Amino acid sequence: VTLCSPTEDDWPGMFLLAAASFTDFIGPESATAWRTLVPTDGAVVVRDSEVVGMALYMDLRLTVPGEVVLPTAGLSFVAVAPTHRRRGLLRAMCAELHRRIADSGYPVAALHASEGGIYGRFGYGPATTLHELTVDRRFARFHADAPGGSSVRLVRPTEHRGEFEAIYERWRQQVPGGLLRPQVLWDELLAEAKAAPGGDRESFALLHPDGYALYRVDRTDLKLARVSELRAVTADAHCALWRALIGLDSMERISIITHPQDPLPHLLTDTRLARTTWRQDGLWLRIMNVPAALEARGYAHEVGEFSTVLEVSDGGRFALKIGDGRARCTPTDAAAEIEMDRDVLGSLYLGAHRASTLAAANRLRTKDSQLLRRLDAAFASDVPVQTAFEF
Amino acid sequence: VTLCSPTEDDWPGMFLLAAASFTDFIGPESATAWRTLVPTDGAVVVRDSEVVGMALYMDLRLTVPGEVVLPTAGLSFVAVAPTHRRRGLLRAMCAELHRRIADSGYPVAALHASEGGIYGRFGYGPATTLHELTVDRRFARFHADAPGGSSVRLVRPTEHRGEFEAIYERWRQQVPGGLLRPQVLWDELLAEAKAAPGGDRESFALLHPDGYALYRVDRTDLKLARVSELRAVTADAHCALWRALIGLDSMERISIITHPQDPLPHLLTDTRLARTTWRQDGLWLRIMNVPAALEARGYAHEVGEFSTVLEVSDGGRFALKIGDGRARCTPTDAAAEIEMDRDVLGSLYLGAHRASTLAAANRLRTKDSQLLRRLDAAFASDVPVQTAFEF
Amino acid sequence: VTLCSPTEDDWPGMFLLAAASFTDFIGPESATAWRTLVPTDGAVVVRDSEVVGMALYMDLRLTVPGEVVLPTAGLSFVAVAPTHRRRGLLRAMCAELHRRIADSGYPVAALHASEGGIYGRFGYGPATTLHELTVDRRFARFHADAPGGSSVRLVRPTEHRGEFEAIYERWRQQVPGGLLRPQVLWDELLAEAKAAPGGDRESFALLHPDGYALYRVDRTDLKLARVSELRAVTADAHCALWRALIGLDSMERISIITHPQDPLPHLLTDTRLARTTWRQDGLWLRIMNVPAALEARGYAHEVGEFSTVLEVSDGGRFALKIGDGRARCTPTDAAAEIEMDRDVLGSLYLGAHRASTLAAANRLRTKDSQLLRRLDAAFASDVPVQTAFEF
Amino acid sequence: VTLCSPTEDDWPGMFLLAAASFTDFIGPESATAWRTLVPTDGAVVVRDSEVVGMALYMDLRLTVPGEVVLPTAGLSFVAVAPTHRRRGLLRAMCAELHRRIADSGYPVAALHASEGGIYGRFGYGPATTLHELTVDRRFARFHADAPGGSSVRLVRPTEHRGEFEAIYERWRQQVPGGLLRPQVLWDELLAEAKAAPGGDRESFALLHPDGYALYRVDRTDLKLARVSELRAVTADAHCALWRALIGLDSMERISIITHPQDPLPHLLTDTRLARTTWRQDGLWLRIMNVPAALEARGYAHEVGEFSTVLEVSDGGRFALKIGDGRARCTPTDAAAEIEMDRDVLGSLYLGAHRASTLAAANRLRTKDSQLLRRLDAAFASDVPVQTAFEF
Ligand SMILES: O=C(CCCN1CC=C(n2c(=O)[nH]c3ccccc32)CC1)c1ccc(F)cc1
Ligand SMILES: O=C(CCCN1CC=C(n2c(=O)[nH]c3ccccc32)CC1)c1ccc(F)cc1
Ligand SMILES: O=C(CCCN1CC=C(n2c(=O)[nH]c3ccccc32)CC1)c1ccc(F)cc1
Ligand SMILES: O=C(CCCN1CC=C(n2c(=O)[nH]c3ccccc32)CC1)c1ccc(F)cc1
Repeated sequence: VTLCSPTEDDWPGMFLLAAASFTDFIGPESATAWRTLVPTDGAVVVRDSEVVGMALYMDLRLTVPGEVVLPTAGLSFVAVAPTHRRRGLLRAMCAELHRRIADSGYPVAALHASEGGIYGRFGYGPATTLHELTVDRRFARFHADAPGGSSVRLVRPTEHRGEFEAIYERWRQQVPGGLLRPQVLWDELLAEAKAAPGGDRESFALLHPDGYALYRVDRTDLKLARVSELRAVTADAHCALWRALIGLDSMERISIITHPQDPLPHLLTDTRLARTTWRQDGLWLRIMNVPAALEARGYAHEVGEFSTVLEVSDGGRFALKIGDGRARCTPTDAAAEIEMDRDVLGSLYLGAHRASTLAAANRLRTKDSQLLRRLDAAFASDVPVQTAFEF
Repeated sequence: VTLCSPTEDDWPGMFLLAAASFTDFIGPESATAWRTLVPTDGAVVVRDSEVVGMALYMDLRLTVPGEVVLPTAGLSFVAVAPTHRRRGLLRAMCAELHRRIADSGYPVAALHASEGGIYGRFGYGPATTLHELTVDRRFARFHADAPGGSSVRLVRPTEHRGEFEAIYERWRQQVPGGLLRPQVLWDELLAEAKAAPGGDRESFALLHPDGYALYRVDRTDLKLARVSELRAVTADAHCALWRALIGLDSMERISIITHPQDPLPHLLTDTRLARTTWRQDGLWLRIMNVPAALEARGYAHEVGEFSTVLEVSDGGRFALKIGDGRARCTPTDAAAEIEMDRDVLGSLYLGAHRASTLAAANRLRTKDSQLLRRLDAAFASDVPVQTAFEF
Repeated sequence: VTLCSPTEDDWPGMFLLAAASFTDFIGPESATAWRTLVPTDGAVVVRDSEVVGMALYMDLRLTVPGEVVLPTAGLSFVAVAPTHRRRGLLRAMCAELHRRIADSGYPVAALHASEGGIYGRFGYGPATTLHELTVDRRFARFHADAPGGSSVRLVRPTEHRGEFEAIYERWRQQVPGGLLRPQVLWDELLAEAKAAPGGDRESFALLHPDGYALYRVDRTDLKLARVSELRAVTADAHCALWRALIGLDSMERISIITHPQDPLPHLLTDTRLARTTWRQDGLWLRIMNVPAALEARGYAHEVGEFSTVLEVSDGGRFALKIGDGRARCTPTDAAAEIEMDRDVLGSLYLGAHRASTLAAANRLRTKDSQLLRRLDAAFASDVPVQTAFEF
Repeated sequence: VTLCSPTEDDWPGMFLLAAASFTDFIGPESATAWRTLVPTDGAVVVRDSEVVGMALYMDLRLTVPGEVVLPTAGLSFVAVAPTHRRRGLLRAMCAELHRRIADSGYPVAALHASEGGIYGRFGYGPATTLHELTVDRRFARFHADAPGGSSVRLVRPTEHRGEFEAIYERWRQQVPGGLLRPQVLWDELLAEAKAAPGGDRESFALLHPDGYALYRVDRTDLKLARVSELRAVTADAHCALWRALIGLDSMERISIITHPQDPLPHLLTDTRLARTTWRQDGLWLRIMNVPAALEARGYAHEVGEFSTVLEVSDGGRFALKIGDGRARCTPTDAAAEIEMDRDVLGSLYLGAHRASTLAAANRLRTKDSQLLRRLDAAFASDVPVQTAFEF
C-alpha cells in the first residue's frame, strides 16, 4: 500500500508481525530495549490499518582488518506478512533503507540471514563463517605443548558484569567481526543468563583476567554443555578456559559456535575429538561505498605494492593501488582488470573467503592469475575473522 | 617376540590379522594386488607360529605445492593383535619401518589414520582436510555467473577407463595432495564400481573432456547419491559436472567428500544449500628429511625474501632462507627463532594449516609475530590442497 | 483333522510350515542335519493333504546341579499353520509328545519359548536367565586384582574344531544348564562361522587352553562386536579372554548373552561399564517324573537334614527328605506342607529362581517360613546355572 | 588451598558449586532442609575467597540383615570445581570425613555414586542393585494363583501423609537397605508430588492398609506411568497395588526402579511382560569398623557353625566365627584363610553379591572352596536387599 517511517502507534502492529514471523521473537519488553539502537528514521513499515511489512537498521561499530572500526547499519526485524508475499514489499523496504543508510554516510551495512538464498540479490555477501565444534570431553587430553599445565574462576555471570564488559571491549577492538556491545545488550545478555521455568537452565561463567566463557547445560540433553560465548584476548586465557570446560566431569560433550581457525583442536593429543558438527554463514556485508570501505581497512604487508582496476557491477569502476598494508581507491574509466557483483566484495572484505575460490565459481572475473594471487594475499586477515553477536 | 620381514608363508597369517583388525578389509585377492606397490623389505611382522603385529609401506608419488612430485612411503596395513596390546609392538614396528624409509632415501612418509590420537607421537601431522558437502538438490539453482548455462555424458565407468586415467593423471600433477594412481588401483577401482548382491549399488560416471564424477545411490538411503570421486582439471568441467549431478531428479541429496575450498557453494544462488555434514583429517605427513622436504616444495612469490632459524624437536636446527618462491635450508648452531615438533611441520607442509593457528596452540613457538605472518604467507598453497585416494 | 508320526513324504510339508512360522528357519539342509537328533516316533504332525501342525523332541543330555547328566527331551520345531489357530492343535500335539516322552523314560523335557505366555500351562517353567552385557570397551580398565596382568590366540574357528569341542565338553559337564553338543551341531556351528553375502560377517575365535570366545562384528553396527559364545573352564581363562576382547581397539562396544552371575563386571575398575542391556528366560523345564528328577540332582551341603511333604498340582504328593546334599522322594498321602504347579518346580530345579520369590507371588504355597528358607538354601546351585545353546 | 568445616558464610558458595556440579540440584531452599540432617562438623570445604571443593555426611539409620538398624554416615553433596580437577581435592576431603566418621563411632558409611569408577578406591563397594522393570500393561494378565482375584484407593498424596509415613516406617525396619525417612524428607517428597509448569505432571497414590505406590505420567511419553516408589509390607499389598497399576487403562507401559527379586513377573501369566530395561549399582557401603559391622548383622541359620581368618587389606585381620545366625569377630595374627579389599566386604555385607562371584573375579582370595560356599550361604539375606531412597 504505502511505505512510511513508523509512528509510536505502529509498534504494537510491528510486535504482532514480529511474534508471527520470528519463532525466537524476544518479546515486546526486550524489543523496546533493542529500539534504543535504532536511530530516528532507521525504521520503515508498509501498511495496507495493519502492518504488513517492516525493516530497520541499528547503529553498530564493526571492527575490520587493521583494527579499524567502521560505523555500520545493522539490518534487523525484517518481515513481510504471510498474507502479502510476492508483492515486492521486501525489495521496496530494502531499497528505501539502503537509500537512507547511504545518505546518512554509513560505508557498510550488515545482517544475519534467516535463509541463504535471499540477501545476495540486494548486494549482501556472507563475510564470517560459524563453525560448531563438539568435544567428547571424556577422551579429551591436553597436549604436552598446551599452555597452563588455577587462574580461572567459576562465577555467577550477574556478579561480574564489569569484568565481562572490560574483557569483551578489548576482544571486539582487536578482532575483525567484533561489534561494540552497548549497555542495553549487556542488560539483555545477563537477563537470558538466569534459568526459566520450562525454559533454559541457569548460565555459569568461567572467568580469567584475559577471557571468559558463558555456558549452560542443554534443556533436554543433560550430558551436553553449550558455550554461548567465549571471549579470549590471549592464547593463555583461551587454553585455561578450555582446561576448565573439559573439567565439567558431569558432561559427555562441550559444544561451541566458533570460527574455522579456533586453535582448540591443536590443544588436544587427538585433534579429531574437536568435531565440526555444523557450519553456516554468520555476518553478511553490503559495501555501501566501495572506495570508503576499501581505503578504510588494512591489507597484508607481505604482498608487494600492486595496482589494478576493479569494477563492481553497478557499483563504480576504481583504480585500486595496495602497498604498505594500505589501499588507494579512485575513480577511473580505464579498462577493468577485475569484475565482481557487490555481494562478492562483501564476502572478500573481512578475509573469510579467498578471491581464488570466488574466481573458481566465476563470481569474480579476471584474466590475470597473478592478480588473483595478489588479491588473495592482500585481502587476507592476519587476525582470523570471528562473529561477535547475532542481531 | 621377534620383528622380521615376512616370508611368503607369513601372508595368510597377515590376512587373518587384517580380517580381524579392519572391518573394511578388501580381502586376500585385492590385498595381493595392493602388495605389488610394497617394495622388497617394505613390510615387517612380529611373530609370537602366528602373526601378532604387522606394518608396511608402499612406493607412492605425492604432489606438493609448486607441482613438485616427491617419492613418498605410504604406511598401511598396520595392526597389533587384540591379544598383544600395550606391549610396545606398534612403536617397535614404526621405528623399524622409519629406519628403512629414511635409509632408502624417502624425504616424506604418509598415512590415513584409523584414530586421531595415535600418529602424532611418531611425527605424523594431519596435512589435508576431508570436508563432506551434502546438497539438497531439490532447492539447488545455479547463479547467473556460474559457467555453462551438454558437454557431460552419463557412461558406464568400465567402458571409459582410458579417459578417467588420462583426466586423473592431469589432476594429480597439478594439485597438492595428488597421488599417482598405478594400474592395479585402477583395476581395483573399476571392480568396486559394479553392483554386489546385498552390497553397494551400480556406480555411474559423468564424463567431461576435462573432468569426471563417479557416483552411486546409497545402499539404504535411496534418495542419497554419494559422489565417490570428482576430478576436475578446469572450473568449466567442475561446474558442468555439478549441473549434471543436480540433474539427478530422483535424488533429494548429493553428498561428496571434498576439500574446504571446493567452490560448489558459490555456484548456487543459496550457498547454504551446500551443507558441511562432516570434517576430518585426511592425509597425515611425517617429514623424514627436513632440509630435503623444505627445499623441494615451492613457496608463495607474494612474500619478500626472509631468513630465520628453524629447530624441529630431535629433527635438526636449520638456517631457512625463503625468496622467489624457493627455500634454502642448511645446518646451523645459531639461536633458534622458531621451534616445533616434527608432526607440526607435516601439518604446515601442504598449506592445510596456518603457522599462526598452530602458534596460538603453542605447537609452534616463536617470539616474533612478523616471522609468524611471513611463515603463514610463505607456506600457503596457491592451488588448495586436496585428498587423492585413501591407502 | 488327524495326529500322526510323519512319513518321509511329510517333511517337505513340514519345511514349508517351518519357513512360514520361523523367520530364523535354518533351511531344509540344516533342518535335515538336526533331524539326526530326533528319535523314531520323536515327531507328530496334524494333516487336514497338507501339514497344519507339527512338534518334535530331540534326545539331549542336560547337566543339573551336582554335575549329574539327565536324558532330556528337547521340544523344537513346534508350529500351527496361521489357517488353523484356536483349534486346540498345540494342546493335542503337546499331550501326545509328553505321553511318548514319559513312556520312553525321560525324567525331564526342555524348550526355548517363542513367547513367555504359552508353555506355563503345559507345565514348563523358565529354568535359566539370559543376561546381555554390553561393555563400552574404550573406558574399560582391568582391576589390580584381576588375573593375568599372552596365553590367548586369535584363530580361524574352522582350523581349531578339536580344541573347541574338547573345551566345550569340559564346560558342559561342570555347569548346570550344560548340553552335550553332538557332531552335527558342531558341523552347523562352524558353517555359520563363515561370512555370507549380504549376511553375517566372518566369525573369529580367541583360544586359550581352558576357554574360547567366538565373536563377529555386527552386520550394520560396525563398532559393535557380538560374542556368540564364550566357554571358560577356569577363572584365568575367562579373564584372559576378556582382556583379549577389550583389546578389539576398532570396536566401541562388546556385547555377550551371558548369565546373571558372570563375574565380568568385577574384573573392571568401573563395574557399571558392563551394562545389562537385555534380560529374558532361557531354557524352560517340564519335570516329567517328580521323584526321579528330585532324587537325581545334588543339593547344598550347607543346609542340615530336613523332611517335608511336597504336592505338585496333578503331579503326585511326596515325602521329601534332603540331607548330605541328596534327596529321597517317596509316595505319601500325609498332609502337604508345600504345594506348587509343575511349572514352578521346573523354575526351582536348576537354582535360577528362589522358592521365597515364587512364594511371594503365591506360585508356591506353604505356612512355614522356616521350610521356605530351607528349600531356598537346598535347591540353590553352588555353580551358577548357565545356558548352553538354543534348540 | 586449605580444608575447613564451612561457616554460615560458605553456604552460598557451596550452593553455586552445587548448581554448577549437579544437573538435578534441588535448589537452595531444599538443600537448606537437607542440611538439618548434617551434624556439626559433618561438612568440609576447600577454599582457594571461593569454594572449589565440598563434601558432607548426613546422620542416617540403615537396616541390615537380621532387622538390625546401624547408625550410618551418608556421604552427599561431593563436588570439585571444574577449575581444580586432578589436584587431589576429592582424596583430601574423603580422608578428612572418613577420619571424622570413624572417630564419631559410625560402623558404616554409605553413598549413591555419580559414576561407577570413583568410590571403589576409597573402600566403597556397591551393596544394592537397582532393577528397572517396564510392563506392557495392555497384555498383562494375572496368574490364577496371584492373590486378590477393592482394598486399594486412588488418593492425593498430600492428604494421606500419616498413612504413607506409617507404612514406610514398617517397610524400612523389615528390609535390608531400609533407611529411616525423617520429617524434612517427607516435606520434600510431598512437595515434589505436585505438578510444575513445564516440569513433572501431578503425582497420584494407590493406598492399601499394608502398602502404597506413588506414580506420575512421564513428562514427554504420555503412555508411560513411572512408579517413583512402591512400599509393600505384605505380598497381598504388593499384588493388590500391581492389579491397580495394570488398571491404568490410558497407559501402554508401567515402569518401576525395583530390586532383582521383585516377585512382579511371577504374578503374570507371561513373566516376559515384566522386562528389565535398566540395571545399576544403588547404595554403596564403606565398612568403617570391620568387627563392629560383622558382629552387628544376622547370618543365615541354615549354615552350620564355622570358623575362619579374614584379612581386609589395610583393614585388620580377624578370627571370624559364625553360628546360630550370629558372628564373633576378634583380633588375630593367625594365617589368613580369606583376603579381600574393604570395598569387597561392603558389596557382601547386605547379601546383594555372592562371595563365589567376587572370588571368580579374584576380588576375594581363598584356597578353600568349602569356605567360599559357607561364606556365600552365611552372608545371604533371607529378606532380599532393596534400595530405600537416594541421597
Ligand atoms: O528483535 C530484534 C533483534 C534481536 C535478534 N535476535 C537475534 C539473536 C538473539 N538470540 C540468540 O542468539 N539466541 C536466542 C534465544 C532466544 C531468544 C533470542 C535469542 C537475540 C536477538 C530487534 C527488535 C527491535 C528493534 F528495534 C531492533 C531489533
Ligand atoms: O589393504 C590395504 C590398503 C587398502 C586401504 N583401503 C583404504 C581405502 C579403501 N576403501 C574405501 O575408500 N572405501 C571402501 C569400501 C569397502 C572396502 C574398501 C574401501 C580401500 C583400501 C593393503 C593390503 C595389502 C598391501 F600389501 C598393502 C595395502
Ligand atoms: O530348526 C530346528 C531347531 C533349530 C533352532 N534354532 C534355534 C537357534 C539357532 N540360531 C541362533 O541361535 N542364531 C541364529 C541365526 C540364524 C539362524 C539360526 C540361528 C539355530 C536353531 C530343527 C529342525 C529340524 C529338526 F528335526 C529338529 C530341530
Ligand atoms: O542435595 C543434597 C542431597 C539430595 C540428593 N538428591 C538425590 C536424589 C533426589 N532426586 C531424585 O531421586 N529424583 C529427582 C528429580 C529432581 C530433583 C531431585 C531428585 C533428590 C536428592 C543435599 C543438600 C544439602 C545438604 F546439606 C545435604 C544433602
